[PDB]
Amino acid sequence: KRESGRKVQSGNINAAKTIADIIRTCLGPKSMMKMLLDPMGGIVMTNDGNAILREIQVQHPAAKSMIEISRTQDEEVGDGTTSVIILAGEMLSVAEHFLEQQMHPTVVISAYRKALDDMISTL
Amino acid sequence: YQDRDKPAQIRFSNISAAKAVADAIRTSLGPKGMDKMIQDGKGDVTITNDGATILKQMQVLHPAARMLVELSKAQDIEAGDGTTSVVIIAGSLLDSCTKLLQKGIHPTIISESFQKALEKGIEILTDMSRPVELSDRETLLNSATTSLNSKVVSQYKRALIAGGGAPEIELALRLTEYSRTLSGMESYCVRAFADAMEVIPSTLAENAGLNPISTVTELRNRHAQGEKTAGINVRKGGISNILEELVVQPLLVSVSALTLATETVRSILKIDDVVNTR
Amino acid sequence: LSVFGDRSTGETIRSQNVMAAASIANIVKSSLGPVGLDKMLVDDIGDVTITNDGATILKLLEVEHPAAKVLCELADLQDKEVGDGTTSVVIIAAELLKNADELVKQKIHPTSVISGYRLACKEAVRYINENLIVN
Amino acid sequence: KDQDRKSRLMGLEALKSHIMAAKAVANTMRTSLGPNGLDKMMVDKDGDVTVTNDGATILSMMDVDHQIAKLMVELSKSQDDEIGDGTTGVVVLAGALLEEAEQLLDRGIHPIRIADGYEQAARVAIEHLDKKVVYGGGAAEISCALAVSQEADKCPTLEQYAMRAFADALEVIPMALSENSGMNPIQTMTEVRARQVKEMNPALGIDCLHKGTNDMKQQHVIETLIGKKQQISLATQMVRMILKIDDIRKPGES
Amino acid sequence: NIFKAGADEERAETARLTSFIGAIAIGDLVKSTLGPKGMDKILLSSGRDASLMVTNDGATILKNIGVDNPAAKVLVDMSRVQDDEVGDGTTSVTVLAAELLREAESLIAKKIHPQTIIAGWREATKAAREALLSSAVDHGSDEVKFRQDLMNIAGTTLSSKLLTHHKGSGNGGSLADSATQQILDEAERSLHDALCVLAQTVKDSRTVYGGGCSEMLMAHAVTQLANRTPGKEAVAMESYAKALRMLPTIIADNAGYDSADLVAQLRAAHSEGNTTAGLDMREGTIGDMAILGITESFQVKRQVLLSAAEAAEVILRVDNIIKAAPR
Amino acid sequence: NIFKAGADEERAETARLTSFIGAIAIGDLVKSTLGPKGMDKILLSSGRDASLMVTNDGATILKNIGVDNPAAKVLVDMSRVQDDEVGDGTTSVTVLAAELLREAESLIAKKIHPQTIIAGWREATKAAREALLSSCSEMLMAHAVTQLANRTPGKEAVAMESYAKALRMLPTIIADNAGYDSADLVAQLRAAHSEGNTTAGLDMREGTIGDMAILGITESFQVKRQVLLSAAEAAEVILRVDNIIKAAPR
Ligand SMILES: Nc1ncnc2c1ncn2[C@@H]1O[C@H](COP(=O)(O)OP(=O)(O)O)[C@@H](O)[C@H]1O
Repeated sequence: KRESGRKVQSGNINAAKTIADIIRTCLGPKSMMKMLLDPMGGIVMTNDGNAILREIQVQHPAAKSMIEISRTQDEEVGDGTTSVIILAGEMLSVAEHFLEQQMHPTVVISAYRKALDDMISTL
Repeated sequence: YQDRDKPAQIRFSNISAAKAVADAIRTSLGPKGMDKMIQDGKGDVTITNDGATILKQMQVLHPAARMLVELSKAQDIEAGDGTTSVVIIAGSLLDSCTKLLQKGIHPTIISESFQKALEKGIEILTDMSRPVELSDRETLLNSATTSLNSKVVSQYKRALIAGGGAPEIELALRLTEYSRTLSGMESYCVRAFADAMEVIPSTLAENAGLNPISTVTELRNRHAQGEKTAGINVRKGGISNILEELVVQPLLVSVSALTLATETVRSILKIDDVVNTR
Repeated sequence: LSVFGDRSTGETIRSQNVMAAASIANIVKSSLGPVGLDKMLVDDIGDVTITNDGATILKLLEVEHPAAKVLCELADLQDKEVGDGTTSVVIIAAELLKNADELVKQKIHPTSVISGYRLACKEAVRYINENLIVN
Repeated sequence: KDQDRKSRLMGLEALKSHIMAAKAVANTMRTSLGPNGLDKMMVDKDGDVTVTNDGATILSMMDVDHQIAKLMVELSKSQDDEIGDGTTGVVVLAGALLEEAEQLLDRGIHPIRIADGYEQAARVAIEHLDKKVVYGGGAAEISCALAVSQEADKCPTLEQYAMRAFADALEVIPMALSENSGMNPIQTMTEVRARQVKEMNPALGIDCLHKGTNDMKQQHVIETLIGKKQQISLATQMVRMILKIDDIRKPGES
Repeated sequence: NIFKAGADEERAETARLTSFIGAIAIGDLVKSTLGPKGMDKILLSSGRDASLMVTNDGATILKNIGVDNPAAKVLVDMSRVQDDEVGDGTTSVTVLAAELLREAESLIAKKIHPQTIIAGWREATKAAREALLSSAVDHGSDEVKFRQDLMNIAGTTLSSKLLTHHKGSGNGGSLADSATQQILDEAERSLHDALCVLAQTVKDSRTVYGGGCSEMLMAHAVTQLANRTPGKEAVAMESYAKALRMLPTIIADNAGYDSADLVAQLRAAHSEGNTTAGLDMREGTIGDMAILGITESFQVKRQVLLSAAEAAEVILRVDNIIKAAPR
Repeated sequence: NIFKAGADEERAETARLTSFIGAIAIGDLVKSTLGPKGMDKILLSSGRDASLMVTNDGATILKNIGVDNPAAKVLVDMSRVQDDEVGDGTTSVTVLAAELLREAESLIAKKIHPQTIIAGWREATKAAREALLSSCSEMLMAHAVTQLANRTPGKEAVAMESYAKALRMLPTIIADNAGYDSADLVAQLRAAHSEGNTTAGLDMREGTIGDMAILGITESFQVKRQVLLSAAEAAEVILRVDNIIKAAPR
């Protein structure tokens, strides 16, 4: 029906983290392949991060946002899309400071937005 | 006793269904009556406290309970006021009958006894009323204006009586004295008729935040010492002299209520059983 | 009693309407103020309208409950009359019900509670008007 | 220690449960009231068999394990040394006052307030009585009920409902003699009361032995004034002692 | 494969129960309506709500209720004949017949044959009929007295009706001014019922005292006849008297009075002269029916006695109901 | 915890059933033995197979059989008094008292008080004794009681009939045990005694009605008087009881 409280943020993290764990090994020239069981018993052995998530069914809306943001990347840039989801999943995978330390997301978001201005300058 | 045949189960079946309709409509009595939520089958929901509108939107299926619904319509046609007070009075008389029937009293003796209380009851209310002149358009203006202030719009039997359940206390007080002079089963049957009237002011006191018992218990002493002027004043939140507050109602409302309610109780008491035809 | 529907009475009906209004408030409680957190709105089709504005949430919030719909009708009164403060209204009204419901458990009639809240709003508007600053 | 399986019940559910036990002891003895009372077949632990209607002997053999009922028996142990005759009248009246009190608990009266109401009415009754001495056969109970009913109107407080209940409870003794005699109790109750007002002011009793008529003064059936004074006093004192108990705690065996 | 697929047969053990249980049920259905203090009854057809109504007429209750039992249909048809033909006694016939079968079921339990029961009831009905004939009082002269009797008989027929509050061949406003058609329809029915017995009273000026006087007088003659009779006929005739005594017992029970006291007092009254005592529903005691002004026609009580005995006689003669496969 | 550890108390209707069934059970136990054609009965003790025996004496049946309920002990103890004091009519006392209680149980179901029934039985016992002095005997006493039922107040009339009806069951049981049609013989005696013929009775030898004066059958007056009184007195005790108080076994 609906979700409320700390279950939401920890749930959105596991959804975004799970989508990134699929395509963790789809990075680089020695990328690994993936086996997609079709409903008719068929298989597609693609190794493209965009094609894998396009064919996978997702129930969490957080996963739909991660996938829909990746499609917007492909229209602008046909490369580096797999790096977006992996970094977004790793940045969210640090749930120690998020919930176990009882920090508010505004404290975390202020740090993530401060680092982004520093990451841009360093590059 | 054996009590093989049990036609009394239909009396308790009709009394419970009749008392159920009164217990629901009880809280909506008076200006401070607690509202009620009605939900139509389509999905719409509404809020109201008018007892007449609630009974129509109840979809009553029991025969005995339908008699209280048709009873309330009779009060609207005759008097047009006191629609909710009638159903509350009938529910308490039938609830009081449940105590008398367990004692081994017949419904016919209870029915004939209640008529004697009704006959003496109309004399009690008529004696303590305030006659007025009908040609005097001054009394009719302030009478409807003050009464219309209790209605929704506050800005825009030649007799009168006080409100706040004071007629029910003088009725209940003197009927208990009248029962002491009676003989036979009519004593307990008329006393039970008197105690049933106390449900109205105790309901008004409950809605006004007061204690239901101490309010009617205090007023029964003020009526023994004073007159019917003593009644519950919800505008101020306590007992006050209702004659000074100008909160009155005509005599036909209280008389037609006891008249039509008692006839329904006598009619429901005379039901021995119901037969399903085809 | 036999009827073509269903009925339910008692103090639990007040509690059911209290917990309902309290639920609607929690949907727009964390999104209060300029630092309010965004919230998803999963429509029937599948679209997801993400926003933190309390007024925009209540317009799209669909909870099939009568008590919640009273606060939705209440939102339109505040939006048209002023156009702001709808979020604080639903939150203030929810706490008054959660506190009043506790008084009802202490044998305090709702009529006495309704009378107290009316006088408190009158005096509150007086203390507010006495402590303003003109433009 | 032994908190497991401990008795735990309070509020109206406990008082009504206590009142339920006292009524069983009263209803058991309400039929054995008077000369037309129904006997009670007592079987001893040794296997003996005895039959009698003595109120004192019924309570001594009645080994009720309920604690509230034991207090009803301890009350009667003292009555045998003061009154002697109306041992059933005390228990029957106490059960009547508790039965009428149950109607007041639903109205929202406190047990201690009912206790104060009965103590006030018990003084009105005691004041009115002096006005195998007083006239028995239920004449005193009916006369006291009329005085308590009139004086109840002069009680502007929640004890007014309790004073009225004391009048109706007083009528159970005469109403019980009429039932045990094979007559309509209520019709015989009200007819005697109306005769105490309409026919003549002096008190008149019930003709339980099916003699000529009422007015037990002619039948020479008269009870002691100290008897009736202690009868309704011990009955009220037992009702107050039971109304002022709302917790029976007993540790269970684990 | 004796009786299957709709076709049924009740053996002597069960048909003896089904025959009485069907007839006794119709009696206990409308016995409460007996007397001026009769109890009302609701009638509500299944599947429709507009058929609601309330009444205390024993005839109207039997006309509308459907009956599947054949034993009950005989007792109901025999009652409708009394309503259409005589106009009074529809309830007493149904109650008197059912009370006879109720006692008969206790007799057959004692291994008393139904034919042995019928022999006693035929002799009792003759002695019972002879009692009314001797106690009946005609009025050839004194038209004032005969006119007064018609007024008393009219009140008895109109008792327990809607109107209870207010010279030859017998071929708007409140009720006192003689509101809708339902009031006038029932006004015509009960009034026509009075004209039926009143017209019968002109053709037969004999009258008998009601209120349990006639029923108790006939029951006394049967008990006297039980002294001079063979063995098994005595026990059967004793039940015929008890069935007649149960009529005032029901009139007193419906009114709330102690029926065991009033009815047993009437026995001691009629047993030692005093062939006028009856039930005084006004005060709730025993009084002379002549002084109180209560009386009923002789032909009405005659047909009530005979139609009730003839109805119960048909049920006892039945011992096995046969039901073929319904279409 | 109102009653535990062996002690118990029976309610009104519970003690009512326990009081009448316990007494009525002892009645039907010896009903078959009443009369010269009394049916035999076997008595077999526990743990002693050799104690098997057969008899038809009601006194021998009650002396050896045990009694658990207290109401039954009251009826069995009074039967032993008849066996020791009088020596005859023991079965008549037990059968007559149970028939009185069997009818009293029916009257209590009709909303009739036990004390009102005792008022009728006391009046009925007077008219029955007066009938014996003027004077088979079971029907003469029942005839006087039936006539007394027409000269009594309301509720007492019904109780007198049950007293007469109980006396009429004695020749019914005597005829049933002999195999004859008890309904014809007893109803013929009723029709006889109601109009003269105060000497008729049963003829178990020929199986019909005959004149006891001619046939030479008679019983002592003191025996029948005690059977009437011991039965009504014994039934009065059981009918007067409404609650049974069982104590703890020792
Ligand atoms: N030859 C290589 N050696 C090391 N890293 C590489 C090489 N080729 C690609 N990568 C890394 O793989 C990442 C993904 O590259 P690419 O496949 O072009 O984008 P995407 O995975 O989004 O399609 C880049 O960030 C790049 O750093």
